[PDB]
Amino acid sequence: LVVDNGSGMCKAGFAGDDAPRAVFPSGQKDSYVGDEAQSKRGILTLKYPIEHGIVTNWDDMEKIWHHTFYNELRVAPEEHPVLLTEAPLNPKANREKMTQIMFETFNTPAMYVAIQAVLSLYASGRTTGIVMDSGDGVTHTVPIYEGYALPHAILRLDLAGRDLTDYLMKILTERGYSFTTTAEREIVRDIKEKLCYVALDFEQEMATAASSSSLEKSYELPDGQVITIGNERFRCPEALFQPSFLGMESCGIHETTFNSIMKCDVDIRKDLYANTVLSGGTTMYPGIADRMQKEITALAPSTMKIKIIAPPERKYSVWIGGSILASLSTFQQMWISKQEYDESGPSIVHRKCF
Amino acid sequence: GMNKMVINHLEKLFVTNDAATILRELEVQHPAAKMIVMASHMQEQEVGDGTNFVLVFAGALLELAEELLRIGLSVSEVIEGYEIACRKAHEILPNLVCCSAKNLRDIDEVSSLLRTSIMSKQYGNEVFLAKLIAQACVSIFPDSGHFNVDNIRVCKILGSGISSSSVLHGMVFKKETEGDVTSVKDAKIAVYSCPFDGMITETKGTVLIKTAEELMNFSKGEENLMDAQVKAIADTGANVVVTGGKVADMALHYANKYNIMLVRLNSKWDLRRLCKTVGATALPRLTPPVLEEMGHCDSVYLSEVGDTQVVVFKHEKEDGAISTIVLRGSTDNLMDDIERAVDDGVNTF
Amino acid sequence: PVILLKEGTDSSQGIPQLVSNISACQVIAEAVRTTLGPRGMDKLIVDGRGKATISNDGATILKLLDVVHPAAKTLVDIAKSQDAEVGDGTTSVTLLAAEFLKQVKPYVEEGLHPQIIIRAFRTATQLAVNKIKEIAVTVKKADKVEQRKLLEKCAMTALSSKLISQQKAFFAKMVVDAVMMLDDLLQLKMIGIKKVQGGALEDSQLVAGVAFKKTFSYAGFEMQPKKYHNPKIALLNVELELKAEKDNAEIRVHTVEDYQAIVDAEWNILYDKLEKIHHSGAKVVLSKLPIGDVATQYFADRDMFCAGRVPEEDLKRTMMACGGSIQTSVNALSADVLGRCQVFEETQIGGERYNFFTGCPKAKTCTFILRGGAEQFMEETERSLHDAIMIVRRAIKNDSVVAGGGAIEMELSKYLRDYSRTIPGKQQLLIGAYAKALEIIPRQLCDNAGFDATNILNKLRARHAQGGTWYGVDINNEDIADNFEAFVWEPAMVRINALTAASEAACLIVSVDETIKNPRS
Amino acid sequence: EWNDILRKKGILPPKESLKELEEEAEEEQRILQQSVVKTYEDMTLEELEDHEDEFNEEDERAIEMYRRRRLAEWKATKLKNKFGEVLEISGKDYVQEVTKAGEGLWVILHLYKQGIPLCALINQHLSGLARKFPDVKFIKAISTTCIPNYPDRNLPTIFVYLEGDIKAQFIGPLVFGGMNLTRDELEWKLSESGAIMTDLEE
Amino acid sequence: GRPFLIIKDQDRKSRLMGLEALKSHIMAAKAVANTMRTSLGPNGLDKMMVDKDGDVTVTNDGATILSMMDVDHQIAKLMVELSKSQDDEIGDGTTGVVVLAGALLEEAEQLLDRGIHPIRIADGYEQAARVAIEHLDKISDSVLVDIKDTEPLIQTAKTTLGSKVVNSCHRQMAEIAVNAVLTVADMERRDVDFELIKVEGKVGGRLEDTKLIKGVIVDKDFSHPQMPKKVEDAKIAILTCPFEPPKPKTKHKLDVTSVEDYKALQKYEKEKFEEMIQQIKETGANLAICQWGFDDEANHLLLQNNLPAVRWVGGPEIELIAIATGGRIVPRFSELTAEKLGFAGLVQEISFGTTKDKMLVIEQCKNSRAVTIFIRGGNKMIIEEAKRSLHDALCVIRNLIRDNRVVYGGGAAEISCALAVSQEADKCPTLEQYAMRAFADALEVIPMALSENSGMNPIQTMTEVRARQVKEMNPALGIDCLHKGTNDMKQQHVIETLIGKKQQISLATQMVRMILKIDDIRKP
Amino acid sequence: ASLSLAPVNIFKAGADEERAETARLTSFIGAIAIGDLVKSTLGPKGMDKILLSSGRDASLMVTNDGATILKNIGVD
Repeated sequence: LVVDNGSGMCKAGFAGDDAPRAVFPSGQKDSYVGDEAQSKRGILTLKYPIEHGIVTNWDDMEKIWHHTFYNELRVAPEEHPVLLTEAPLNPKANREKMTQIMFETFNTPAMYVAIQAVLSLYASGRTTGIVMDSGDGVTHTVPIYEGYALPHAILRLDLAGRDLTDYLMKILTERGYSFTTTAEREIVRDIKEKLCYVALDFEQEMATAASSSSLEKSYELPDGQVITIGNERFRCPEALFQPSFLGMESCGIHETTFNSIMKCDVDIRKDLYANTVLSGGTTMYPGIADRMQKEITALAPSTMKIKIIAPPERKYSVWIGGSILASLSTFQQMWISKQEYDESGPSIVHRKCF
Repeated sequence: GMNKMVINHLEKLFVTNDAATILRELEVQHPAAKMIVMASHMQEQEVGDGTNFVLVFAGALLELAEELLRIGLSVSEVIEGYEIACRKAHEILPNLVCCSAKNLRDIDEVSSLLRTSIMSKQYGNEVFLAKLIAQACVSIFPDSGHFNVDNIRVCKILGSGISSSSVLHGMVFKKETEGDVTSVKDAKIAVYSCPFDGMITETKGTVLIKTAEELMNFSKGEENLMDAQVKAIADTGANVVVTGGKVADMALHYANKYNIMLVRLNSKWDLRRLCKTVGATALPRLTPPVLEEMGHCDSVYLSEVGDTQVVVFKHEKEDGAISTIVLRGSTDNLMDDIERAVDDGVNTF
Repeated sequence: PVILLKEGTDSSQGIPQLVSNISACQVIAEAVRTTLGPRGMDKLIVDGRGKATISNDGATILKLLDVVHPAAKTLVDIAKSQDAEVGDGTTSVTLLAAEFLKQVKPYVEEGLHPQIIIRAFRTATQLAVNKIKEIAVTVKKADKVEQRKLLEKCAMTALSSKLISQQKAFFAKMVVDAVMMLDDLLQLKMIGIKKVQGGALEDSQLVAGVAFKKTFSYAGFEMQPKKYHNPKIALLNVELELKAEKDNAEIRVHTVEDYQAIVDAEWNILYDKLEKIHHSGAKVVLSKLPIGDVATQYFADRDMFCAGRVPEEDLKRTMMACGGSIQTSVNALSADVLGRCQVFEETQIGGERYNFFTGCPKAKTCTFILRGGAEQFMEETERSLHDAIMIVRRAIKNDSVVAGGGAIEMELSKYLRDYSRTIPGKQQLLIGAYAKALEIIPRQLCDNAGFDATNILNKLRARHAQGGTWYGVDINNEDIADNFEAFVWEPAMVRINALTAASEAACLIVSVDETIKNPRS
Repeated sequence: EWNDILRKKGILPPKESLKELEEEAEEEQRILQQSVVKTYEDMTLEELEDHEDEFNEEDERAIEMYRRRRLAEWKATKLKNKFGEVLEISGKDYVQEVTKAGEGLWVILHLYKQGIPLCALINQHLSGLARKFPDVKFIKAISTTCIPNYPDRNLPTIFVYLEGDIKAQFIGPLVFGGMNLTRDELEWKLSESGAIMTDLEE
Repeated sequence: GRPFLIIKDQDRKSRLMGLEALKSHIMAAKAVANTMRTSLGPNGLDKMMVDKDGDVTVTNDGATILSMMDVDHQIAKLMVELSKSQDDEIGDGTTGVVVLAGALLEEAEQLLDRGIHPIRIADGYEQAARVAIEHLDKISDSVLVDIKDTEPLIQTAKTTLGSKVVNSCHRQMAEIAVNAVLTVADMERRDVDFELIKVEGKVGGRLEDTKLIKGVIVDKDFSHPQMPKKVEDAKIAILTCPFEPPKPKTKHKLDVTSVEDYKALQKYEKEKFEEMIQQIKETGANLAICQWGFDDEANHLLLQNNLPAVRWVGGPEIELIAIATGGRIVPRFSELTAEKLGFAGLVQEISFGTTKDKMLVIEQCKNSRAVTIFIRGGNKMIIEEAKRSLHDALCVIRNLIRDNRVVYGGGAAEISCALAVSQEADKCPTLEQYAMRAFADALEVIPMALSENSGMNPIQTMTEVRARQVKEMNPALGIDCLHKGTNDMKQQHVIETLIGKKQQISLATQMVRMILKIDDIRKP
Repeated sequence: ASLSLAPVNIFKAGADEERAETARLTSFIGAIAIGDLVKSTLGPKGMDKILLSSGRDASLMVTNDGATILKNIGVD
């Protein structure tokens, strides 16, 4: 079972597969008998119970899980160890609650799950390096050393690409034709996914887009118009970096990353200095990498060096990490199985020791 | 002995002559080597000093084993041979016990007793480290409880030669107070475990304002209630305030109004050991405690120790419950080596 | 079979390593073999972001340098230990270390054991410290003005082997008047410096009061009076701006009259704070927190100053200067909590506007206005004056001073070799090598000055064989003279720490047997 | 472990490559060992004179065929041995041998002025070469009567002609300078012209 | 021993040390100084250059040229920094000081090949700068400038505009600059902040149009374009808040629990609007000066109220309007009264005819404090050139606020200081005369490059002028700046600053003393 | 004196300079190019040209006066 409840999707294949066989959209056999038609359409009706990186409902998840691999994946999990994903951060309460339902309705032999950041780091082929988890709705910092995520080192910041688009449309009223409707929100996001790059900085980009006006790109779109002088494009990333644009004046994300690295011992930061890979969710355009590189280089001592890593595609990265860990051939040493579930319940999960 | 500079795959330069520390640094992939190194590890756990003795003994035993089994012996008979010799040693070694340490209390007594284990370490002069370690250990001599290694702390400070080092009965920390006053003697200590701001309820609490007067009196009543709480705390006669949670500035200003020392720590270990050495308590609320559950200290300072500033808790009676050692060295690795030597001495004691 | 350890190790041992250690150290020293000494030389290193840096005290450069070797890192750490302990001469301490290692090469190649070697260092250093303390310099004055005079002489010494040796008297009296104006608490946060482009060294000035950079100001500024022969200062840790109350105070009213009442009442709070400030009778309102435009408009109507979101260091220096007290709420202002000054004005100085306070009775802090022609030059000056401050703070406790010119090494070597006569065995050999390593230093100084040392070194031996003290080397005259009468004085604690840490590092380095590389996963 | 799992999934590290090169090289090294015995009976033309140490069986079909091909080869090669003395034709006829010299026959057109040990030794070497290769047309003469007032500082210049096309050039002593120059080196150069197939160390 | 990695990554590690490093320094610095030669002082040319983004900018304001270069060597960046320092100090000699530094290091490289420690050269340069500045202060003449006499200042600015294309008109700019300085100066404090002057320029027009306006210029048109366009003397008010109903800066949720609440709010909205109208109409001020814009209801009401106003006016321009009008700042109608209002001299609307820009000027009948300078010319290059030139002129006048801020320039000061340096140096022992003579030579470098730039036969020119000014001593015999004979500068009267040349000398001496010391180098 | 290239590389990549008549030649070649580009159209019997963009629908506009002509072209 390489099922992985992603940000909004669940993808079911096997560890050895190159990809999951089925998707989770939240009439193949539906004209022969119709037995699974009702079950799958009912499961389809149920919604995604995960928001902002924390579980919010529990009955529906098991409701969906039952069907999703009892009617198309055709697998008995009693004869299988289990490997799912989870929301980026939760206290032990959700973990030990999910263990109860999993065992009491499936009684599967063993289990192990990990934070999505670890899966992404494995997919990129790293066991080290902090990744900027710029997820939807909210972003987080997860410095990974050797694979395990530090419970004392996770920082959470409320920035979102939705917020960037909203702030753009908060300064698109100053552009004349504002944009607020569903179609207008969609076209703002479309233009953002077309061009909101970073060259170096706000004022110097605006000068070269207004004094010489050589950064203009005419929008010949059925849903768009030539209303950008090169300002609004670059006006999306700026609030991504400088908080006071949005009106919530606080420290920069770079500050949060720098502190989350400095609080640890300097030596291990070297390894964190090594890769320092990134992740999407709110960032898709270049100019991010070198800009944040130099921006944190201002915060980084000249005696030490820093690296920036960003793969172009990270869509099944958690799935790749899961598939790799399923074949790591040492993760079974950390399986939590019936031998401990029926012995101690959820207490060992709580780490009664230390 | 001779020090063995080793560099780990994490690029930390370990200048180690401690065979236990050496093996901790060593990365070996021979399973029998893993057997032997873990054996030495548990040995150091039980005793601590001279882990290399076990190594050399096992090596000599194994080479003799290779010799005898190359002669043509079988496994069993010679196994019982070693075992009989071992139990013979088991019984005969106690007969060789020559003397027994007495009273573990006279300072030169314990100094000479521990300088033996220290002498396996740095050779230039152990008697100085012997004096320091004896002064530290004897001061905290348990009567009916149990001596613990956590009852002794360590304070390394980069600086001049090791000769300009001493011991301190109390604790030292790398912090600077937010209090406008610095030096208090016979201060009254009110340890707090709760966050120092206005106690924030665990559920979302929302202010609901309807009329103007609600806004008008809001800040005034808030600061007055804060002043009431801080005044009630001040009424116990406290001269310092200790807390670990998030701090609020209004409290600092009020403390200035009352000339109150404020200190914020950062480690739960620190709070626990401070309560152990002063007898105070971890108060879950800001409410003033009673005289019984507080800690009393002879003098507290922010004393400068060589162009490095530290908060110091010193008891002039020098009784306390935990003592730490000030260390002055030109390099960190010298600190590490002396620290492990002191570890050997304290395990000896 | 199967290999013991992980692949990627390295194992070189024996005399090979020992020699291979010493040599490395030597390299570093010859890189900086010309800096210290009142001649003085300057380097230049550009790395990474292209930031150039210039210095003649080696600790800074070596920190800018990035090096990976146990011997090299040990040298870096002992140099930083000397730096943080007292200060200047870090060049000299690294040179002395390399001189130790170079002096004892043959013993490493010959038959000798590290035990005898290290005990020789320990005995020699013990005796050197005893000699230093026994013939230390005492003035028998115990007077404030003579204290300041000696401080000025030692400050000129600190600026010797630095870049501003011409202005040594000027900056020396400047920093002495700075420090003697301070208390005996040795706090070093309170003497911050505000650096300025343009102007020469004599144009740089020390402010008795407080000068800080006038930060960004909103519209309506400069309407306030720019001169007050007796203003009053109101330091604030409170924010003045029309904002949200606590981010959770939700309105749920249904009558628009109450709505307008709430708005007007928020304005009432604003104007209440304004009136409370106004009744204080003060004219200078500063703040670490943002100040709204309406506040400055009111102040212009009320004809008084304004400044906000200033860094905390600035307000704390101001609090220590004016003798006032920082407030947090506007509800508790008194006639003595506020700050008081004798003259306050904003001035234009070489292309910027600063806020100035002077005449305060509470003279307990100062700030430097530096006028320079080069950022490299400016930061070299700031670090040199910081060194002078450190020297002064060490010396005011006690006049543990040593004359300049490097003759001190001649007294040290004279005493060592004179002592190195009765001791038998290779102990005497090691003490003689230890003495020659010391002997090298002023030859290092003077050959950089461009003239022979051999004859003057023999003259030094002759002069010191019968009781000559600190008859050091002349610098721009290439001769010999007593630096105690030439009035270039360095602290003795410097050299005591130097030789103690040098013995430390020497015995440490002599005391290794092998090394093991690891794969660096 | 992890690296090989990477290998199944990705190719981000390379470590399983280039292990086919030495494999194929060793395969060819073992393959090329049968060429010694493949043509053992196909090279020597004295094996008939090597009776009682070369005979195991005679099939008389391919082996008499080998005699037939061998004798055809021998008659073809010995019908061409007509030379061996470098000859001195005159400049009057010169046009008739620069062009009418036979197609398919190499012509070593030597030009020289006698008197210098350079030219004398070169003439000696080519005359001795004529004793070995009587299938090569040698020409020697005085360049003055071959080319009018030819620069005497440009001798001895070796010419290699066939069908009026210059194939190889060796102009002046700038490529033959030195009494140390020898028999085999001249033969080597003329082989390098493409006329002769032999072997030499250098 | 086999070589081993001591320094981290010695593979990409490049070291230079010794005399060769000084050779590299001197060669690069001589190349730069000779690069920056042909713009000297009162008469020269202008160097044109384009930067990374493709912008054409040409001037003899040397600091800009050096700043806009993507140079490679460090010493050149140091030169750029020195140029910026001198420009922000005075604003003239932006190339004079760098050419002087180049001359000093020419002398340094000559004496270096003679085998002497650089400390000697630095000491000689420092002593020579001491002597030169001391005599330069002895020779400058005090200028008695009052509030009614301007001719010496007019000639000062006129001479200052030499080699700067703005010398086309060469006369009116001096007058308008002096008038602006007088209007805006804070006499008692001796202070003039240039943030009080809105240095503006618009392409087109002519350099004759270079004017000073004794008031403020604003670049926003009517909120009601149909409203009457111009008003004579008026009364203004400055409101820092829009015309929207007062909503607090705290998140507010106003419930509406009844339909009569809806009626109450829709009535209170207008009631507030016309209440604001009545408030502002009562005070009698003709004009309203706001910052954040407002709603069209206010526009039509003022159309029915005939009371002019503007909106979205920026911060600094708001402040300047307030400064010029003499009033105070009114945050809200509570502070609104007839007292704090500001009286207007006259206000009018222009559009520059063919252009579609709109721009309001405020010219005051009563006393003003903030003036405005406008420019008309050939292109943005012309506009920026005039802006920077006049700005440097304002810096010159601000320096000239005091007396004795002028000495005869045009190169004559260079001859005088060189003569004094030689005279003092000759009566000295050895080991110093060489460096001091080197400084002297660096001093007469300036007149040599001056004569070169003018195209005059150099060496004979300097020889004859030196003989003339040696045989009879005066500070006014410099070489021809107007190139028409009459080298007696008591006729041409090159009238330029004292502290400018003194600061150039000090900066050059300190900078060469600094560069002399960097003898060991390290690059990656 | 005029020399700014022989001693050392005082320029980064793509940075150059020209002091002597070379600079004048470059400027005048550009100016004469402008003139012939424009003098072929002046007068009441002046002539006309066509301005064509590089790609992107090939913006076509006919014009006689040289203003828009000098606006569109990339002058160097």
